[PDB]
Amino acid sequence: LAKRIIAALIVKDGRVVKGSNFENLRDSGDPVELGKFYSEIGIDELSFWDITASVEKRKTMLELVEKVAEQIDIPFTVGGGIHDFETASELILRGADKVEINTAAVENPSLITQIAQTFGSQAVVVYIAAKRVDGEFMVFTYSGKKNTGILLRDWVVEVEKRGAGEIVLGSIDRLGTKSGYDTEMIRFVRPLTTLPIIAHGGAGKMEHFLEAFLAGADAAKANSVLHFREIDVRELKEYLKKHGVNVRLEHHH
Repeated sequence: LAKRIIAALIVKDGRVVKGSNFENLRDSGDPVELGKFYSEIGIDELSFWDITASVEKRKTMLELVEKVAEQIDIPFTVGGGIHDFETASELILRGADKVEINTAAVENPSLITQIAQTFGSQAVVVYIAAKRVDGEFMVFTYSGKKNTGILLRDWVVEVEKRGAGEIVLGSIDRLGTKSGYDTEMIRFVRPLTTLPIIAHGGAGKMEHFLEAFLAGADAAKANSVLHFREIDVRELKEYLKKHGVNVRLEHHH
């Protein structure tokens, strides 16, 4: 239960969408070189979310995990339109440690069980995008476009029951705002599940990570605050360790 800092990269056609400000890199838009650099400066895990056009997407995501696996040694997750078991299977076999699923899991919760029955619960990360509606936390699918009418409280319990290994708790209310993590939502979800909770949405400064870990998150997912170097990963882990947060600062056949 060392808290984990996870760098999330949005990719498309093998490119980091909107790149990064790491001028030391030969290609600041290369997801492989950027992920490698993050792994060398103390990021605990990587997460790739692909938005490639559907006709090149399958081959594009497979090339990605193959190139990432050969270069990095820390765990990484791949996600973005993973709709069924066979797609998840080929991605894990080709190099990914874990797959991240949202819409397809909501529409068919047995998909969680199906992947976990071959690859283990530890390979199945369920992203839950939630938002306050009429005083209740609701589950949203299709990139935030559809209110499922399903309560966050009910979906969290079902997700663990179906055999998921971890939950990314994404607050639509906070996505892109730099205003902080939705600690009220994290605190709401924490007593409902024994699974690791990965906070996503709202990161803006180092103090937001402290607040998220106080609220009960086991990991924090960060995107542009890292790529645009508004927060430094090394400074962040120094800060969290300084204030009591257990973070890490240091082959089968």
